[PDB]
Amino acid sequence: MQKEFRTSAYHSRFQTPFRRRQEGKTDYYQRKRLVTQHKAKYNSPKYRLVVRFTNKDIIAQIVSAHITGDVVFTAAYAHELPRYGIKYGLTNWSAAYAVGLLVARRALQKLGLDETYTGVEEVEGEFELTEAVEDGPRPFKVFLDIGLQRTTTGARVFGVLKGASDGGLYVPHSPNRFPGWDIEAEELDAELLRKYIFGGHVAEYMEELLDDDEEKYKSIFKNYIEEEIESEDVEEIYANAHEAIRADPSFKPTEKKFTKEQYKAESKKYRQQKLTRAERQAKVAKKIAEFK
Amino acid sequence: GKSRGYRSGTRYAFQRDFKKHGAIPLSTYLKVYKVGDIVDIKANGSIQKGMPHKYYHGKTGIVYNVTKSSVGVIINKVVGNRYIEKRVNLRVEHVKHSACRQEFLNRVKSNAAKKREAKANGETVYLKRQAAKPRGSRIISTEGNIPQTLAPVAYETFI
Amino acid sequence: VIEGLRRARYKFPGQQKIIISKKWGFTPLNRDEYIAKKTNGEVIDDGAYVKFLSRKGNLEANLQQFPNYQYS
Amino acid sequence: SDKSQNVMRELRIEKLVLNICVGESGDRLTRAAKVLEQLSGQTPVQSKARYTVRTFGIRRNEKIAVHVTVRGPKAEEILERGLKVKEYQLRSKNFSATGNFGFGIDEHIDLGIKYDPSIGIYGMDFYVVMGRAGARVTRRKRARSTIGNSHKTNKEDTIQWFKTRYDAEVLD
RNA sequence: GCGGGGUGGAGCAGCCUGGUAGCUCGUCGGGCUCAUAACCCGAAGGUCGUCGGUUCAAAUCCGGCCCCCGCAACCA
RNA sequence: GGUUGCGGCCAUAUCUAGCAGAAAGCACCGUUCCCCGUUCGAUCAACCGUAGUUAAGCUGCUAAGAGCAAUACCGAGUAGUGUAGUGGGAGACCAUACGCGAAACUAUUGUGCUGCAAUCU
RNA sequence: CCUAAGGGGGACUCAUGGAGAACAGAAAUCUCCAGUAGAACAAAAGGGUAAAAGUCCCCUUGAUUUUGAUUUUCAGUGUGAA
RNA sequence: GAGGUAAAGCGAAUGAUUAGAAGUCUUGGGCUUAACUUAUUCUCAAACUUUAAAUAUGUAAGAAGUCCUUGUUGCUUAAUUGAACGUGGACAAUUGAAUGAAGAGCUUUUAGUGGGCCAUUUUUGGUAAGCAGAACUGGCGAUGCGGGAUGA
Ligand SMILES: CN[C@@H]1[C@@H](O)[C@@H](O[C@@H]2[C@@H](O)[C@H](O[C@H]3O[C@H]([C@@H](C)O)[C@@H](O)[C@H](O)[C@H]3N)[C@@H](N)C[C@H]2N)OC[C@]1(C)O
Repeated sequence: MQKEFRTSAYHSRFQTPFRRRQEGKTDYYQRKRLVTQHKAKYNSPKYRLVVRFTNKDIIAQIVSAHITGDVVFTAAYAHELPRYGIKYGLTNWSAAYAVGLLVARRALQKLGLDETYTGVEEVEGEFELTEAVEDGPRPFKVFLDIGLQRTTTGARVFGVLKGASDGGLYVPHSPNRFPGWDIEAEELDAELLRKYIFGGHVAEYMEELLDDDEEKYKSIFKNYIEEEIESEDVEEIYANAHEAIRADPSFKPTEKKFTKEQYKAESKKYRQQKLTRAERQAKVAKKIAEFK
Repeated sequence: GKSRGYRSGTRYAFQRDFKKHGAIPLSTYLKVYKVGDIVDIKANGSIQKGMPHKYYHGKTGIVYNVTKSSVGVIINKVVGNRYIEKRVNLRVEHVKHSACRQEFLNRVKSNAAKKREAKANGETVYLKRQAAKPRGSRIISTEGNIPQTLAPVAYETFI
Repeated sequence: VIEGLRRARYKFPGQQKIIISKKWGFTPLNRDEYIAKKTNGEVIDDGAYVKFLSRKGNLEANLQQFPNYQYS
Repeated sequence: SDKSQNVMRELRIEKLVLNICVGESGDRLTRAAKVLEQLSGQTPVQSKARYTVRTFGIRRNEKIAVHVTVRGPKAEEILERGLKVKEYQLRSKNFSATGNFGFGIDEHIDLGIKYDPSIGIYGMDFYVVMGRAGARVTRRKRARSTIGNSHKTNKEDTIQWFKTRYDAEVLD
């Protein structure tokens, strides 16, 4: 009764979106405004802090765009954080701060701007931008790029932002999306933000859950129990981690348990190779024969 | 009454290509233009700002000015019995590099390299291009290629 | 039919020709081509017209639609 | 495993929605909003007429209906009260092609709600939305996609699940 | 080439300036009368020439088409 | 070779219908004290990675598959067209000379390639 | 003609069809699926636009100040507009 | 580089359009009658279109160039990055396609004119016109001479 829709003309005239748009990974409107440079700043690149969250990891890359594709300047991951003394909550707000700090220190060390622009060393949760030194190189400037993630006050992407800013990178931002901002009296509760930097929210949850529902506390906080880490011991974890990141931010790659050819040979055992022309033609001849 | 508005007559010239609507690929925004570059002008109908007039659609010119989001381009326009130098401000979506110039710069490099090779060898080479010359003499073998005779064919209808 | 068309010609301005086609009916096939396609099971009736065999597309539907097809 | 017996294929309620469409505003709409708030424990939302119709006495962009979406344990509680009013008896036609279904109730005090003169008696529409784990892939912002053909709900599975799980009869 | 008209059975409003179709006569039911007219109390009856369009809303505002009645068609 | 993040070109990448998928990754997945957003912790936010699952996403393979792309002693040197003549023809039009040259049609082939970084049985 | 129908940001997706839910029906509101734009964008027509240029929410006044350069019409004068 | 005319196309989008056929009757009539759906079928478009010529059209083919080193600046970069203009050094008659060039550049001043018309081709209105209106080129006007008997 109603015309069948998926016709050959519908498919023929269909215009497919950009490949990374149909995968739902790239916002090209935002990417255009983020990437395009002043034409009178000819080959000078704009740098993006790409901050991405998975269900288990935090990805922070400093990226510049080019015709053949983006080029990574430095990258940091939350799964690197065991090396600095953080083992659990690898998607905390606080792990986000640590990864931002790591990527900032790593980039400034790659640039030679370590001793200049050491950032905020005594962290108190205040809002602060990296200021330029007199008669010196200007701070490394990067722009925050959060992809498809929503701008809500308290979100972890701005935790990576805060870590990177305190690490010495100049990242323009306003404090009104940090945990601690109050929209009525528009100022920042620096105490709440500095609590969020050092895992204070998780520490409070640990204490209250231990004192109220011990069995749920047992299931949720199993790793802290087995390592014997009470709610009193979290802030020193994050402070020691920050000190360790500041002392040695160089990238260390995993010592590969297998070389590339072993990985390749072991994965080629599992890829269905396509048929050939003759094989498909023989299948058609047979399927005709059975139909007779 | 007649109508001679700014975009009159542009029904097809300013259309996007078939199945080429929508977002501009970012390569358009990553190109770098310098004063003296030679650029082709092509209006993009989806970018209403910084558009060329229909006259400059399909014209090629010299870049003379570089601003935040656009280039200034010099075009020569026949007005009566002489050319007038025109200066048009165009956002980069409406601009593209000209490929003939890249070819010519390549030839400049090749001529220099060949001249240097000859100078190191001790001789002189010719750098001017040449038009296609008439072919020289040749011998054609008939091995497995005996001349085969053709004739005009009779008329036939097929209706 | 030739005389019938001969009479209709006088109703038109200018000149017209009456041509006998080599093809089977209103089909685009020559008479021998149509007989070959018919005896090979590659045509079926569709009212006043026919449908021809396609060697493209879903093989199962092609085989069902022309059951008498002699695959060669 | 490639098996339909897998535990991520277990059917379950996504949401029950509670519709009360009265053809006007003021007292009746307020009282219907109140009955939904009492029943559901939630504040409902009012819907507007998308265009004036004089045959219905309805007028464009005017508050007419009210509804509320309930998901979780309270959804199945309200559903089981609704089916005790329906006497655990439904028809085949009640089930949509996708695998959802619903029914209606002519009086809320039949759902164990005490009569109040301040509210009166109101009918009510139920509609339960079925689903399986992984429905997020069609809901989330990033990397949104569709659902595999096997993982889709349908009328057949929804009816079988309903009869087995509620000990109820579905009349063809 | 223009101009007006087209709305209950009849003759007319309402258009303008969108949101309700009003008037007189007529028709139908009951009454008064021996009966009829007059008179008295009640009731029906125009989707607005027609096909579209716009508008949240068309008798109305915006075009095409159909019927009716008219004005202009001059200088040799 | 697999996978992820950010991409370039933007269907050889799309679409339908089946099937398969080790390792890691990704994912679904658990919870609601805290920042936050909702009629609804569904989406958005946050917390745990702890209880589970490859079922779905994702990846690959299959289809005389649709679409798309490419090719050609395919059609066709056809249609059209620049130049020429005191060429032909009542004319509409047509041929010839020196040049350019389609589309539909037909048949066959293919079905993403790739940059930077990280990681993996 | 418009204090938004101007500016910025955000979230969402439109016409239409199919299948379902008391009164409820062709048309009320509620649900899911399909949906390349078949909608919408003040007004003619053409062009343009889908994580938007459409719909809805939040904040606003860049519809401001100074005076040059340029494009169209063109005498390369004026006006209008950009 | 640009273009959307000619041609082409419509079992490709929009719009127009002839004929059956198989379904659907859950949708309205009288086994039908129309509608609907599917695969087909005949024919079209100045104000339709995926495709798409020929002719015509933009630009380049160096000395005001190329390469090396490093000067200026209040602009620009995270920068010792660039941008623009340079010093010093090198590359010589093939200084970077063809053919031509009673030479190239520059200025002032002023006449007449501002009714046109014809031909091939493209083309609009009109039944058409030695009619009316456009496009490119050549002409007549302004021009005799040989030919077309005669004739812008
Ligand atoms: C193939 N396209 C052709 C195009 O080339 C051109 O054809 C001309 C043709 O018309 C000329 O012919 C024309 O001119 C002559 C004479 C006055 O020169 C007349 O006698 C003739 O009637 C006239 N049609 C002919 N002499 C040369 C072709 N190239 O014009 C006609 C056309 C059909 O468009």
